[PDB]
Amino acid sequence: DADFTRVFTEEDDLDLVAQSLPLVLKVYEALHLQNPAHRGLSLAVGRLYIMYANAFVQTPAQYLPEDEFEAQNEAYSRARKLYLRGARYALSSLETAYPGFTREVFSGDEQRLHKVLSRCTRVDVGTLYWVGTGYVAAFALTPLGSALPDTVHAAVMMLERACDLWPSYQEGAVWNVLTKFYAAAPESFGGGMEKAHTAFEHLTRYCSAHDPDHHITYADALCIPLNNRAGFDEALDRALAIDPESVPHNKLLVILSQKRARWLKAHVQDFFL
Amino acid sequence: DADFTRVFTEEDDLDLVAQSLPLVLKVYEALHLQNPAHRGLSLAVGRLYIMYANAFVQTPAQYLPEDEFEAQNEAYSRARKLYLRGARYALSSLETAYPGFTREVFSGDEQRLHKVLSRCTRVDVGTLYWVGTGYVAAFALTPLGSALPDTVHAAVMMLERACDLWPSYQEGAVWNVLTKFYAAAPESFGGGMEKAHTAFEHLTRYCSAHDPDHHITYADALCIPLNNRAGFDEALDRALAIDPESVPHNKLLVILSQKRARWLKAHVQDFFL
Amino acid sequence: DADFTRVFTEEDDLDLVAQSLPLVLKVYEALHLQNPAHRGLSLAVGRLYIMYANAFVQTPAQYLPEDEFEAQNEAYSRARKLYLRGARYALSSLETAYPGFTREVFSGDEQRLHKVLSRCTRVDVGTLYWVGTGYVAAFALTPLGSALPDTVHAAVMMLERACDLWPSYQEGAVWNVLTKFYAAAPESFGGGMEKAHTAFEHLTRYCSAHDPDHHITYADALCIPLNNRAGFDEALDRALAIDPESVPHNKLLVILSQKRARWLKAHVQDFFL
Amino acid sequence: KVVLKIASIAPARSIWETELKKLSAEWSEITGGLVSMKFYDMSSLGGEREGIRKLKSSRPGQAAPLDGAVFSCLGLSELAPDSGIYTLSVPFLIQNEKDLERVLHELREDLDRPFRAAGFRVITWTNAGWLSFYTRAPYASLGQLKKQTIALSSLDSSVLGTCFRICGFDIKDAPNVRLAPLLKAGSIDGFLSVHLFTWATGFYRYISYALDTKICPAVIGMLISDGSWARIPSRYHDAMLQAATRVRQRLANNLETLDRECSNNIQKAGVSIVHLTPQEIQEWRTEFAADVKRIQARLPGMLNMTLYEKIKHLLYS
Amino acid sequence: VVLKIASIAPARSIWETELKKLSAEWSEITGGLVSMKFYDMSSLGGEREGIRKLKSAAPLDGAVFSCLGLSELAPDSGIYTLSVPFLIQNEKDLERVLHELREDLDRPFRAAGFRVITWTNAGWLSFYTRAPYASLGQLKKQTIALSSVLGTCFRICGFDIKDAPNVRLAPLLKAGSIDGFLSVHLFTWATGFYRYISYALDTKICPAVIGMLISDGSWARIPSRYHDAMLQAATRVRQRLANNLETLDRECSNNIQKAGVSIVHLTPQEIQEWRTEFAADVKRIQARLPGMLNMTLYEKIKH
Repeated sequence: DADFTRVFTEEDDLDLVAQSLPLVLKVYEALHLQNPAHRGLSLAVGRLYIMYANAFVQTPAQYLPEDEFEAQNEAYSRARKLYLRGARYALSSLETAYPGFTREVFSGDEQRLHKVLSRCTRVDVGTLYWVGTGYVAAFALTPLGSALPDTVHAAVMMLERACDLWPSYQEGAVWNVLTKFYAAAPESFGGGMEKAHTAFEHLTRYCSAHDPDHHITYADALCIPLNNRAGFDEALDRALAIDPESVPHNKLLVILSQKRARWLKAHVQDFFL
Repeated sequence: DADFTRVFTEEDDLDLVAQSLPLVLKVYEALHLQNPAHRGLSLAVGRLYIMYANAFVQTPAQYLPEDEFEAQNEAYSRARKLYLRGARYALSSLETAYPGFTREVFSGDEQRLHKVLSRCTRVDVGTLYWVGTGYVAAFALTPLGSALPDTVHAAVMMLERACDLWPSYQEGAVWNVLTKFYAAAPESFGGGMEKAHTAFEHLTRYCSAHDPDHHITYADALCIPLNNRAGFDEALDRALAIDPESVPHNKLLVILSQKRARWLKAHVQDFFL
Repeated sequence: DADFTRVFTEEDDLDLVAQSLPLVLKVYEALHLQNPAHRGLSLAVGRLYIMYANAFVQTPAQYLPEDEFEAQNEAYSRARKLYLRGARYALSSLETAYPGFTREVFSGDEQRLHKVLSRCTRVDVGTLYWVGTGYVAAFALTPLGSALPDTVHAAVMMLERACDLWPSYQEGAVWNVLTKFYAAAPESFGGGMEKAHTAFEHLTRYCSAHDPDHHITYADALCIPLNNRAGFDEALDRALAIDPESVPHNKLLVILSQKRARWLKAHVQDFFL
Repeated sequence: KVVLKIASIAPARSIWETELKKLSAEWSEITGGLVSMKFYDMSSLGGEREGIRKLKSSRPGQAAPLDGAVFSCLGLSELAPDSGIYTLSVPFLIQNEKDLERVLHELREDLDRPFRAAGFRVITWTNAGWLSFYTRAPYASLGQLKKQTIALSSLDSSVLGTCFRICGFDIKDAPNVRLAPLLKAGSIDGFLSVHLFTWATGFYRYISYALDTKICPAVIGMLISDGSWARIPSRYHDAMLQAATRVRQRLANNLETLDRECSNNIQKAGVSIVHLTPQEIQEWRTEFAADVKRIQARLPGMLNMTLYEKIKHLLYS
Repeated sequence: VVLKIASIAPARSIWETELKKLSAEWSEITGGLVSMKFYDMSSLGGEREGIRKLKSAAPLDGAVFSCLGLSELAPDSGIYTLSVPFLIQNEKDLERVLHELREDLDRPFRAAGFRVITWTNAGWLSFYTRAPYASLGQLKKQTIALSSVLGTCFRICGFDIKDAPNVRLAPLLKAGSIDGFLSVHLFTWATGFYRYISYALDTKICPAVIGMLISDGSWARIPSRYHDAMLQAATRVRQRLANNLETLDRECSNNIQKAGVSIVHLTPQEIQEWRTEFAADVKRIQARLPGMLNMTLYEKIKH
């Protein structure tokens, strides 16, 4: 890894990536099952799955016509499954480092949950982000029940925990996932808008001005449910204003977000009165 | 290496597999051409082609609308070619071990042929199944004129021969291939229904109850030509009744078979009056 | 290096190739960025992109219905970008060998230009063909006016220069690219028909009778703009007359060209009156 | 969506199958998706006889389980016994593919008539193959051949085996299976077949000589119930009926190309190929023409003299 | 119904892109009925030769002609009236003319048995020169190369116009045999001739008009209904084309800027002052030639 993923993050041709990744997922996955105790591999393959599920499965399904919705439901079910697989691969990195961990956190006993999480150091922050984000993404592809799956609450605790150890991690990547969650979940669920705007301010602290993500996250997660059409447009505009050729890294993630912003701009009618 | 096909056999996501295999075939094939005398590689790459031809070429083409049949004929011609390439790659393992073998077997002399096959031990059974199955699959896709009489009979002999050495091999995998053949080929060809039911009982001896294949093979190969709609339905039902999650191993082959069973159930109309 | 690329050039199954290449490009590309000063790698990955752009991007887009032409314009933009990436990867092999080279040859001062080109030996001919062909291909897909006449000039000079050093190179591969260019560009651009027929005679000197390319190049580049329907048909016929099973290598390139010839035959309508 | 279930005697990977399938596709595209043909294996229905049964009902006004079929002369005659279709299998009457092509074309109405009156439309006619004799020894004359013991596969279900035995041939009833045993046992001198069978099965090994001089066609045989045809609208009829006529034609060509390559492979394999002299061809016809009577007493009808002479008047004039 | 149409549209041009988009937009209006296959006019051997091919079951049913082909088809217009210098200099101004005067333009061609699907612009004439000019007569004094026949009446206004192929241009310049040439910004940038001249004229003089007609007989093959629908699709085209040609002319005149050429802009005074120098030659361009200059269409455009 390291030098190898570079030829993906820096790529602006999406189909090259879409067609080449599946065998890379398959290869990392294989290596993992061979050396299960190797934590880096564990996280790598988990993160890969989570990332692929988002860009090459869930995302494409969002651009689907509304009458084809059966296909789109299949897609979402597919992405859900993949997010989960990723989360577990990453979770194994934790379980390798802190045996019993999976048992404790997912028990959903508030005393056991928070107890095993205290065991975590900045080393593990990377793993926490991905396990959390994996489960959180899957949750979003699930219908809405009474109360909250214990896994997702555990997930959100893992994220808040990485936040304690390392608020600046990945330019506030964790804050962005939380903002999106808090905004969506009811306060019965542990979310709410006050909680979400708060998490977003923190994003702004550590995030890059050359990153389109927070702008989108703002329009999508906050502006829409608050029926603010102005900020929505303005934010999406700020995102589409970034030259992908001027950005040091993740040219790919930029192209992808800008694709999504354009679609949002065009579908502005569906989110507002 | 064999820890490596694990990430394929156990996968339930078909597209991941379909997209990642071609480069694997390409890689094995390359390795082979580099060390042709390495028998394991020989068989490996041959089996891979035969398996891919079936799952990702011939099978998809069966689900094609009947008006599109030009596309379907191209597919079948494609699959035929691939079954053959596979069979040869596997056959080279035999030719490496017993020089002259290719020459003798296709000589089409009942004696010379009874001699070379007698040289074979349980070691070679694996190779015999795949060479036999490869050719037999190709025959099914071959136009009556172009079928080549000594050839076919060689393949079938190789399979009956693995049966002598190792009747239990792969839970009676060889019996399954023979059942399908015997049922299809006229007795002029060496087939026939008595011969086929016989080969099937043997399948039952060594096969798993958690394997959907034999049930399908039963409805498909036997029930249809005997115009037994009852057993057809009942057998396809027994197959679709297996939880893929309850035999992690072979999960892929199970998903694929269940897909095919559902299609068969839906097309029952086209198979009976 | 080339024991591997054999399993591609000799393949007649196009989908196997189309599906397995992208990860190979990705791998070579990665290796390159790791050892940038390794000239072989530089060229390899450059050639690979240029080849993929042609066969798997630009070509399929030509078979697209005329009402879908948005999709087709996207394709061409995509191929353009890829031809350029390839050209630069190859150009880095030259810049590694002759530092300053990129600066000079692209300075568009005739003296500094051919000066730097004069420093080249037969070793570099391979690199010159690919850099030249890369840019020339891109030019064909560039919107009128967005080209940069210095640059097109440079590419064509590099090709004419490989011609000086090694007229026979790759069975006159360079002549074929030039024929196509000369035929298309106006004499203001450095093309023209006299210039093109000349380059083609030279092709005939070194080219194979078993290669479908020159026949096609003849119909496509020359026959069409001269409104010669006869030669067009006759040449395409000579191409489709070659048995791909009888050729030494590039069975793949043969299958591809024959595909294109058939399409050309069927679209003859759109090319003549 | 109108779907036509049609029973077929077309062998598996065979080119008659390819061609039926191409017709179902050609028809579907003519009707814009309206009509398709699903084919059902006649062996699976338990024979042409059994298949005819599945065309009836059960009740009148109620739909048969089957809207059509591809029958050989066997099924054809069970369907309309006043037909006189077995008339084309009269030895040396029609020997040529163009000659038979001439007949299926110009005499169409006269052929279709018996079947239209049984409530069928004949979508098209075609050929199963040309009879040949595969033998262990040669024959310098016809009576010499009638003297050879020669096995038929269908036989008792096929009337042409019973009338062969009426011409003076020694015809023994054997399954396709006991053939190889019977030959080596010396219980048979050879058998009746088509070049395709004899090559494809590999029975060529077991006989020294094969007859390349065309004797007479095995005709088939595609009809759709009058009632099911009425389900397709009006318009499309002409269009799709010509599509099937086109078929007969590619079939005629390819069957020829195929019979030719088969008769080639058997050549290379060490079998020697016998070719009747233009003389003998005349000389034989007159030996069969003399064999009329004892047929009309055992198999009355079965030959339509009108139809005989329409056919004679054409080919030889 | 397939419409073979001859085209002077340069390869990757954007006039090509737009014709192709119209063929697609037409196809979708007619549900697959109508498509346009385009044939390269250079391949037919020129507009003249292409006119020949609308005749015979005629093989070509249509074409995109420049003023040259247009006038050979109907020597009534006069089509050259729009190229009167300074008569129309503005893109909106020419957009105003192709719109409001449509019938008056279409008339000569309807009577030759054609329908004009649409009009548009090939580009705006500019003068690319090695030295500047403080006045018109100063420019007429410069030796300036061309090659269509819009150049025979330039030589009648007092310009020294030398006939040269696109090819002998670069040699001729460095040889001092020419002071500069007539062209459009697109050509001068795209070909890289900008190198060889010091100054370029950005003040619009007059449009090169084209030019798309379909034979009256082939148009009758499309059914009644679709007509309105698809004739508006082409009108839409003229418009995107007007916009993009402008955007394009602008970027070209930019690249040539950056490249070291200096860009000349006529003061509003001079624009008036020049028109009156041509108007004095204009009454002289009717004397020397009838036809190409029409005079009613002409006085109408003034209005």
